[PDB]
Amino acid sequence: SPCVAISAPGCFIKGSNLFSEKRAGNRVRFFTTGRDYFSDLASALDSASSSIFITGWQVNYDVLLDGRRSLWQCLRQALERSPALKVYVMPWLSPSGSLGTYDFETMLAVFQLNAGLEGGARAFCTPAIQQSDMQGLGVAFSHHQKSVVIDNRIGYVGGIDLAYGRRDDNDFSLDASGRRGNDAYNPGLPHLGWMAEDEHVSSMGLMMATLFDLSSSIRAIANLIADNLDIEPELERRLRAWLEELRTAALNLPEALRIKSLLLINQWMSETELGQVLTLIGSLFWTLHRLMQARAGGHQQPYRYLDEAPQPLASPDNARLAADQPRMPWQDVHCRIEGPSVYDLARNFIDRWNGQQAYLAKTPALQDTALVRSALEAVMKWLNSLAAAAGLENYLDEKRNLRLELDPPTPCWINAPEQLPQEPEVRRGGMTVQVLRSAAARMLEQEQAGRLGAGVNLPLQVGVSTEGVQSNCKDAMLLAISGAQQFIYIENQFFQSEFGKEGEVFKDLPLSGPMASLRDVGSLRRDFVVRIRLEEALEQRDLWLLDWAEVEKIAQEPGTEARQFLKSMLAMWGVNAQGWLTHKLGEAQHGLLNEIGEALARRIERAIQREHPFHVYLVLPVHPEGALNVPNIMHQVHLTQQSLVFGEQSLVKRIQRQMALKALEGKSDPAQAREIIERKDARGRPVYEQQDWSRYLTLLNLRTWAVLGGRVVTEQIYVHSKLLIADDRVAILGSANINDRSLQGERDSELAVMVRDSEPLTVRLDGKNDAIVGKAIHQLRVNLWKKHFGLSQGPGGFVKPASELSAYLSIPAAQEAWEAIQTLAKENTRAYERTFNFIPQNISQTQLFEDGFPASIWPTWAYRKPGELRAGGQLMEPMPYQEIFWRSSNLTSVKTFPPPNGVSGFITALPTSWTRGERNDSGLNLSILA
Repeated sequence: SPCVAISAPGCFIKGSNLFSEKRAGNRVRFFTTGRDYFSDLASALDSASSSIFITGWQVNYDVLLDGRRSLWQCLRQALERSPALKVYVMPWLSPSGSLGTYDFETMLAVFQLNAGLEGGARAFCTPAIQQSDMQGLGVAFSHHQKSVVIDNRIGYVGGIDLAYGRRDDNDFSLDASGRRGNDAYNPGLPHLGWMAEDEHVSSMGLMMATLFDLSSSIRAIANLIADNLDIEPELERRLRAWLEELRTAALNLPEALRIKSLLLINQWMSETELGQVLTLIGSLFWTLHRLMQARAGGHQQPYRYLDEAPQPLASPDNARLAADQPRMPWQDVHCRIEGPSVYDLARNFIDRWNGQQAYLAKTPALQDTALVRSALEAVMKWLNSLAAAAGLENYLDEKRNLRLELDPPTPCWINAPEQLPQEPEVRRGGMTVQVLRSAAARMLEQEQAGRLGAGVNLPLQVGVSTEGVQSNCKDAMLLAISGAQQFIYIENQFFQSEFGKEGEVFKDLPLSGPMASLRDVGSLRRDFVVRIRLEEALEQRDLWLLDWAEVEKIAQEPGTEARQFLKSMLAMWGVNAQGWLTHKLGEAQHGLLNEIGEALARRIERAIQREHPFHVYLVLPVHPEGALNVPNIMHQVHLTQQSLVFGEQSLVKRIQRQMALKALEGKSDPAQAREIIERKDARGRPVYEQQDWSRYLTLLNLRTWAVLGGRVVTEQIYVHSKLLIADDRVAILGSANINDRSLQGERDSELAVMVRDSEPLTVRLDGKNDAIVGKAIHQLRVNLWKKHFGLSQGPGGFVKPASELSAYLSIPAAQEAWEAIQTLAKENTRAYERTFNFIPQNISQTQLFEDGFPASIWPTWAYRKPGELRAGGQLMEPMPYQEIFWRSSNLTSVKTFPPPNGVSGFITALPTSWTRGERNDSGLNLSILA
């Protein structure tokens, strides 16, 4: 019975900003591997006969779905099979190609789906502009939903984008050598191998096959700005004199020349509309979009390297992981839904699509159209010059006499009855599903305008809202947390949640040693810094104010220190400058806003008060995907550790204070009790820190290791899931991270489902007392635990199965279960740390403080002076984000590592002391990181 019935109060969310109401009668299939979701999707695309809707934060056309065909090939085969079928692809329109989503390339690939299709175009791609309420900071926000709907009858939703690196299985293999192109995925490592140019498609190759029917960089960028220059009259004159100076420069440019080049180039890419399009590679973009869509659609056949000879997309520099370099394994959860709630998934896609169409199709003012037209001629001047240089001049000549292409961005509505879903009849039984959104007030307004423009008003349930911010994902998590009776299991990419005041940062250390090395001018060599007047140029936020005469003399100064200084100085400038920009774009919040951490602690506090058992499992990534020496990554780690342990009102401290206060219950009245528990102990720590919070909370990371190319290697298993289970009775699955960006509702858009199974299963969650739970929810958690314990892998692993834990799979609320899980995780971590000093961990192994010195954000870092921590420091041994970790240099040789001994399962302990004392503040606007 517990929450089984559809009238049961407190089981699904209600209130004033619902995207949907719960519906019974669904069939849900859960995917616990990306391989299984992609394989299931390929099969469903092979059945599609009417419509295919795809939206995602990242959509990569060349990703293999079924081991043989790309997403693109599966879409093309469906269009050829079903003459009435239409395809719509809505990837997030990222503001920079540097985010690695490749939406621009996928867009061109989608255009090619129409090449040679009998009849008109039936494949459409509209990349989706963020519709947040964050005003000037909107550029930092995204559409983060991951959803696919086929024939308005099969709906997919969860955390898995159709993207590089997402496909993976129960082996979490580190070998990347069989992955194709960018699907060999590890953003934290330098990529020291080569993608052969004749086996990979370049973006330019793809553009060239879009425009025509084919069936150092400083001097390079300079000669490009030259041809399109003949712009604010001041920048023109600097660019006038700049070009003349290059024409007489030496093969090796003077340093002052080489830096004012990158200042002038950076001004061009950011200020003029032409360079603004290349950084995306304005309504210039949409006019280009229409032109390219129309050209590709007239071609006789799709580009050969999409279909006849499918090759992966290359990376921008054709670098890839070398044979000895590990991929980063991908942990994620997704599902497939059939039944009434597919209607709500279809409604999300259709209303979003039509809202984007209404937005982009608005007519500009004549003076704006005149600027877009002018920039388009140049953009088409640039693209046509590359084509000439690529030996495609004959294709250029054949188009000389055609009509000037400038058709207006026109709305492509989804409004034919065949593409629209039918309002479902009420059902009973099966799975009850409620579709949840995070969506900004601005988003809902554009959706209303798309309903008006397309003439589409899909019937809504009563009490569904079409106005105001939707924060359904946060509200459903809060409901599940407060309603939980025995335990909660959470997998999430993030734990960033309101934690009170920042805590534990060492006095006399305004910035951590590592962060100061990236941000703080006082960490550079002072004699070079004072000579070029760097400090003062930073104070006035203008790099032109350096003493360029001293810049060139240091540039010639022989040895190591002088060549290095200018490099680090310029990198520091960029970090500082990004900090200044993000604070100018919009107001910064103070601290984190979402209350997930408080709500988990509040539920544990109730257990403490009642003297009842309760437990929360949190499974999180070791650290955000990417390299640990990137400031925004370092800052997210900082906020994670504050949210979990170091903040004054962190999850662990909220729990410990409540345990301490209960120990004093009756003995003392309040107010005084709150002061007695703060009294500092022998080592200077508040006495409530003696409370064993591990009775209530287990924190886990995932890790594996292998011998790759004759070398011992390790990598985090990236927990990308966004999954919450309570009591094996409800699952919340979707795209919403535990951070402000996902949960507040007015920032990134998100999509999720709350699922309950009406099919009962009798279990003993705590090992003793019978409980009726949801059969498929229970099975989902059991499958995830089998996977993380190493019980689902095939033969030939380096990590053994943790078969000692199979006894606990069905009793997650038993104290014996979490105690066994904690013990094995701690033992795995000890085995890893015996050989790897560079992984996140509690105690520094290189600094050589009763337990020792806490390990730094860069674990091989040591501070020069324990007394004056602001004296700086250095990496004592390489970090994996460095090339010398992987490849010998003239003075260093590649260090090796003994294999870990005794690791069973992939679970490891989250290091609750990692970075204690360090303020890893990137200087970026906290609202962008929150």
